Amino acid sequence: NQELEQQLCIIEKSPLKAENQKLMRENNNLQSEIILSSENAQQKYNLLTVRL
Amino acid sequence: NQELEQQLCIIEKSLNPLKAENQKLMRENNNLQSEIILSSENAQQKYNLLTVRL
Amino acid sequence: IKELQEQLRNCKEQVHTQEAQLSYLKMQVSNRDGEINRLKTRLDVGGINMVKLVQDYNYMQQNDKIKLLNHQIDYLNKENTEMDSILRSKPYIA
Amino acid sequence: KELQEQLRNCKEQVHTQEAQLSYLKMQVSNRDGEINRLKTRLVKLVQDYNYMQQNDKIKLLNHQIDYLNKENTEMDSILRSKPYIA
Repeated sequence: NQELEQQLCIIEKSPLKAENQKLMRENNNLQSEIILSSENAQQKYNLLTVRL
Repeated sequence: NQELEQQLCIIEKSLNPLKAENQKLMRENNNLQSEIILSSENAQQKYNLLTVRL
Repeated sequence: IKELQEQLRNCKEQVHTQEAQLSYLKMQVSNRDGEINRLKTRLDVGGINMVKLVQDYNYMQQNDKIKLLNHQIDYLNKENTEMDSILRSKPYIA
Repeated sequence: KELQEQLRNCKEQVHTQEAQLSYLKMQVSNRDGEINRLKTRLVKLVQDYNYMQQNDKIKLLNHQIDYLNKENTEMDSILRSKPYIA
């Protein structure tokens, strides 16, 4: 029972939740990047359309 | 020991599966959003041809 | 103008080698899809890999703990050092 | 004569194709890295040999917390009495 508490503390004081919480941030960034390349490209080519 | 197991039982039956599903789907989104950026690269691929004439 | 045909004959080669690679890459795109869901399916079944994630997580977390406590050492060590530096001889003798 | 234009279209097509290959080398290579990320999510001995050695450095560090230091308890008593010069 003691050996188990010794390993349980590995989580209590620092996994899946950690990746989850990062993903909750990481995908806001990937989402931002798809926007900032998709909509941003649209503006870049609104400019190329006019420029060309 | 039963309680040590119960803490794990709670974690494994009700928390980890949510995190597992959420990270799974968020990994699908991370993968997909790494892709999708690749689709914005497809927008870029179009752009890259427009830039030929520039 | 003759020489243009020769260069065209050369240009047409790649063209052919690119056609081959383009096919390859498209196929590889399918293989990447063929690697990734696949990994999603594996997650849909289980594994995750929960154990590996815990142990690798722990590795970096312990490393962050050594840094946090090292911070605590510089803090305590210097607060005590300076307090002693003053205080032990503050009156010098008195 | 018109061969100049023939050559031109093929070359432009070649370069377009090169670009397409490069675009895909990238889309594909990125997929590798995207998947490598998952390979990295989905030697026990080292995990035990650091964790356990990280664990031990921390325990040593906890003893350093006491030498480097816990003396601050003792130091406040001196922080209280050495100012008695005033």
